[PDB]
Amino acid sequence: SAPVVGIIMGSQSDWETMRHADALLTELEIPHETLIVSAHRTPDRLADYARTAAERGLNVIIAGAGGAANLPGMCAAWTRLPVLGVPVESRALKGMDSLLSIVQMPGGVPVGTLAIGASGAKNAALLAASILALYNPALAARLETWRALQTASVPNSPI
Amino acid sequence: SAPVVGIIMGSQSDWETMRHADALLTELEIPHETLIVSAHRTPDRLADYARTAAERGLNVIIAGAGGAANLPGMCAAWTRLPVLGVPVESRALKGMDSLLSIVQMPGGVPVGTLAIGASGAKNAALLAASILALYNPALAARLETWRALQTASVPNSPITE
Amino acid sequence: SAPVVGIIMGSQSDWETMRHADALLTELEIPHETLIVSAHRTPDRLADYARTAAERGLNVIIAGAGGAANLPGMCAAWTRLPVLGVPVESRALKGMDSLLSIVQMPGGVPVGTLAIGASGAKNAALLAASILALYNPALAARLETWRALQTASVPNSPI
Amino acid sequence: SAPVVGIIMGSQSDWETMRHADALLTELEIPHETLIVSAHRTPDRLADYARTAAERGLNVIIAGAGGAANLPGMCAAWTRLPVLGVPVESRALKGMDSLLSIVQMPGGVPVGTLAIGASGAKNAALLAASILALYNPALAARLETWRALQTASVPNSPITE
Amino acid sequence: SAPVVGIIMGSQSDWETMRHADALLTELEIPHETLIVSAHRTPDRLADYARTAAERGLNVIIAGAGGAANLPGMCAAWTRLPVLGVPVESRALKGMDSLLSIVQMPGGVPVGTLAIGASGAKNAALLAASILALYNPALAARLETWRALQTASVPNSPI
Amino acid sequence: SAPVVGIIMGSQSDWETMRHADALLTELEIPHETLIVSAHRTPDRLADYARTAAERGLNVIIAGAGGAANLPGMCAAWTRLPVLGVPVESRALKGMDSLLSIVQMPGGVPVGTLAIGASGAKNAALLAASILALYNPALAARLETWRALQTASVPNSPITE
Amino acid sequence: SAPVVGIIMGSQSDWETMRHADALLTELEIPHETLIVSAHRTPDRLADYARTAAERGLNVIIAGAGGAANLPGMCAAWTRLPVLGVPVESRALKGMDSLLSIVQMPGGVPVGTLAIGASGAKNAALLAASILALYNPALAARLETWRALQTASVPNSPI
Amino acid sequence: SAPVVGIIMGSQSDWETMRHADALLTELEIPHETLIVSAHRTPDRLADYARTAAERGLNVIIAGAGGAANLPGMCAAWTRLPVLGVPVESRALKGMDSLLSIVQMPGGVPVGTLAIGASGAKNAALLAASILALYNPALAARLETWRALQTASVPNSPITE
Repeated sequence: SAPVVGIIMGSQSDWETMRHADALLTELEIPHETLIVSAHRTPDRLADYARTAAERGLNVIIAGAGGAANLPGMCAAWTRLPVLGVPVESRALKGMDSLLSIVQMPGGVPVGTLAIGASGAKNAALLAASILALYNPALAARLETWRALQTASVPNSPI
Repeated sequence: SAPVVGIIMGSQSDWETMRHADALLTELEIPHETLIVSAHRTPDRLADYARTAAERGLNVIIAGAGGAANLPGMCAAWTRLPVLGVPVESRALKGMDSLLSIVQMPGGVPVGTLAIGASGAKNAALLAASILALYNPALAARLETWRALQTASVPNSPITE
Repeated sequence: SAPVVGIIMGSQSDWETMRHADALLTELEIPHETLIVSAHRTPDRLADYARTAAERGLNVIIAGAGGAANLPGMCAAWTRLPVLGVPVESRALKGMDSLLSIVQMPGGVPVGTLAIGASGAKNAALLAASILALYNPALAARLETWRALQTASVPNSPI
Repeated sequence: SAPVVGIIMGSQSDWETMRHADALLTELEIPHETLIVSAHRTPDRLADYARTAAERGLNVIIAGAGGAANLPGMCAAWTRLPVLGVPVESRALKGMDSLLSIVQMPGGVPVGTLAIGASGAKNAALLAASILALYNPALAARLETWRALQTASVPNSPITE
Repeated sequence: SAPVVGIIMGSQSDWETMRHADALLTELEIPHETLIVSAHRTPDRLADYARTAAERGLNVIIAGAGGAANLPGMCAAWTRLPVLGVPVESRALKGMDSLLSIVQMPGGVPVGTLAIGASGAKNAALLAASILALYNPALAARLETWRALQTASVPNSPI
Repeated sequence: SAPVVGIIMGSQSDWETMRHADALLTELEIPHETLIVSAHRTPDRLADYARTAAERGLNVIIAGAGGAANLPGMCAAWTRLPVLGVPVESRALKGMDSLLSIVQMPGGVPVGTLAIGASGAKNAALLAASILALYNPALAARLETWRALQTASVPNSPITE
Repeated sequence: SAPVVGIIMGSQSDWETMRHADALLTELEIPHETLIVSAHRTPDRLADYARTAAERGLNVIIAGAGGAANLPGMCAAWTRLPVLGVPVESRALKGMDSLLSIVQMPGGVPVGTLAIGASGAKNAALLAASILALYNPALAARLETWRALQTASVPNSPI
Repeated sequence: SAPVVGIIMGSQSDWETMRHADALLTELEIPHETLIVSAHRTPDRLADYARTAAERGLNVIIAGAGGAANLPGMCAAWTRLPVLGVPVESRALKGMDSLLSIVQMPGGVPVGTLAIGASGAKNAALLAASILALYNPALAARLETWRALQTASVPNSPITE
């Protein structure tokens, strides 16, 4: 029941994208928390969140933000837990700024980066699941079923 | 000492970059294997490697690739394990083609992508360690000590010559 | 009657683009098959499709996909037949990711790449036709007529 | 030994890149011609070369070009034969201008485009071979052997020094 | 009455952009012709047009095209007259492909390139006018008036 | 001689670029401090540095950073003082990743960004000086003289060899 | 009552973006002027504006423009005052041209650059405020309140 | 021998690129002047240079600039003469910043832009010549001969070593 994955985002405007990560974790029945934590507007909230994540039982953190998307990187700076980053599509640069601001982390503090947008949000959740599956047999089976259904469901020809 | 992490790359030319992932895993005492698997030249080798990764005991796969960097993505298509991708810098486009070809995976098949080049390789190994640390207390302690040391080793001022 | 060209695409979402390749081949009366084969979601389906293409009588394969568009490249990895790639326009990066993921193939395994989007889908079909025309006199004549009509139909002044 | 493939480039500076296409065609025993045709400096030469390519027996044209890489596209405008384009790396933009100027052909006039640089030149020749192999059993066998050898020659592990 | 400026474009789809060049030349009363000439679809039409431009009395050629926009460059290849290029905004790459395909002309054959889109079409016409003004006193005066009105008309504060 | 400007950078490797900011401030007789603060390796050091900047007497902060250049932005999140950011050129992407990661701050937390590299560092210092000049007549005069000299020092023609 | 900040923009079309800078300064009660000054269409107006800015009592200039956005740079060329630049989002290149045309100022003449678009306009105003706050205690307090409210107002979870 | 073309650049560092424009004008016997005018460091010098260009007899202005390449555009704002812009390659962004900062002029103030670097400088001079050739028969003949020679000088095949 206690969250094992924390989904954080820079603002309400990132929800349209991050809701896909939330839906996926719920689909696979992975207990999680979904919050808004801004590295730029609420820096101390982020420091505390990231600093205490492990103690609180979190195993993986999924962070999404757009523009100068420093959220994933700063979260990883305070936690030893794996941090996965989702580049949110920005209005002008279509997430290219978001992507580079997240993936180009200097050696020493990693952030596993996913694709720009909804696909990336969904994949961060799936990646977090594949991580949890390493030590949770039941979930591992559900993840296998999920991947198997994805594969079997692809049509043979277009409509 | 059975490998729990698998480092794969498309060619010998990728080693200059991927060696940083290898070095870090060894530093943290993480048993691993290092191989060359070409998505384009040895597709069936990749298929077999990826399909059996889990049954062979691997927990995380770190794949490096340049240009139409397909290795990480194709590996993830066959394994349920988490796959981390390292974009190898390319001659003309400086790794931008490698980066986009790896990170832009469609929803459903993830690849945790790291920075272009050496930094990315080192971080892929660090990310892999943080994943394994979740269920390995001894490793978790070693990683904690490693992160703590990194922070304490940062100088307070530059050597202004 | 047996297909000599195979048109494959990563998903239904690529159809809006790949239908242009289908229409062109039909226009020139080139027998072909149009299927959905995902390198990421249905890897074994792709391996089998590409591996057996030649045996089945296919002469050219046209593959379209977007984002990390590895479909054309992986298809070429398993077949000796010429593979033509169509970069599908992606939501965020407008097909720049699709283009680079397809054209930047390392030496040893080629993929003839066409333009991003519908133009590219149409041109892949035309290129496949120009290839088949080398050993099919009847088709060669129809292709000549097609190119001649294209040229003669261009207006002299804008409306 | 009449040429069945024509390799053309805009200038001598392109040879460093296009020589890889030449080498591969020769390796596979594919009769071909190699010439310099400037779309911008010798437009009429290009017009004549492209118009008569088919009647001269050519089956495939491989054109290399840099910067406002117009050669492949203009050649295709005049010939019904399949034209393959090789983006030659440029000084400032590293071939991105060459790539976009070649691959972005409007619907109706195709140019099968390969990777920027040497890899693209080699692949243009390989693609040309796969095209000719469709109606040349002997060549098809040589290409099959070449691909098979490439796959078998990939090492299983890197020389970790 | 005889045209001194020729406006050519790759296709009807470029008209929405090139009409701005036409309107400007008409505004300044510069006799001109507006045609569709495709370097890819009507290469011989282009060769003849460019080759005979000077003989026909043309002083400047304004060429617009999108994508692999080779039109301006190829026109300049056949004429000694100044050729001005207008990069038409493409669907996917927003004219970045059009711009690079036009401006990056190798030394030896120039093309004066203007901005992507309508602004570029308008400026090609203005540039062509500034060229003609060097030997046409009446036009030079009208161009001076045009530039003076542009400058004087800019509001002092936004509405 | 208490510092009124603080120059911070993520690592020693940034010094080659940031030294230009230091040199200019000294040239204009602007008391300042120069330190290394890593946003990613020493997050708490940055938090403390930024929070107390104003109470310590600092008026302007100049932060340099490369790659996922987070330093300028994170510093601004904690201080009410104006923060100027210098994008440090990166190996692969030539500072484009540094630039976008710094300039694209969301509304609400500003970072006055300068050009990539040495020019940006020099200009960050010049911008800082123009800010301080607003309430320091002596400095305003020195800056005026500096700008005037720059303009008067431009040659009228190139040394055409 | 006399303006201490001058907001200038290349044209009326930049107002949709620059109005955000105007609103912010008004919110913090910072006396300012909002004008249209084009570096390309009204160069002498710009020279005079920038040249006399300091004499007129202005402390900071916020300049916004799109495309070949040389406005901030040229304004800084004539004034010793700090100039902040706002890259306006352009139609084709989404402000990438605007951004590079402003931020890449050679050493010797600075322009503090903000993000592309509305965010950048808002931040230029906030940056200008943080500058004025250094010598205006009352404003400094209002700026502290503004930043504090921004931070406290961020929701804890998405709706 | 009064100048009819004016070549201006922002600094001595631009000369390496702009010298190609100078050389070509001289080759074609086109009287011209070559000066350094900084848009950012000597704004009033530029204002005066541009305003009086026409009255001084100049017919075409060729301006080179790098980075926030403002020179060509600002010059055009003050002169009714046609202005040609040469993007000078920049260190980090390889002239892309120079290119966009010059070519993207808003409707109403044109700048005929050439390629990034040396090729652009040479072509700016060639374009200037083609403009002057419209009302100078002698020059028109020299340009015709120059173009004809260029075409005739292109080799038919590469030196395949």
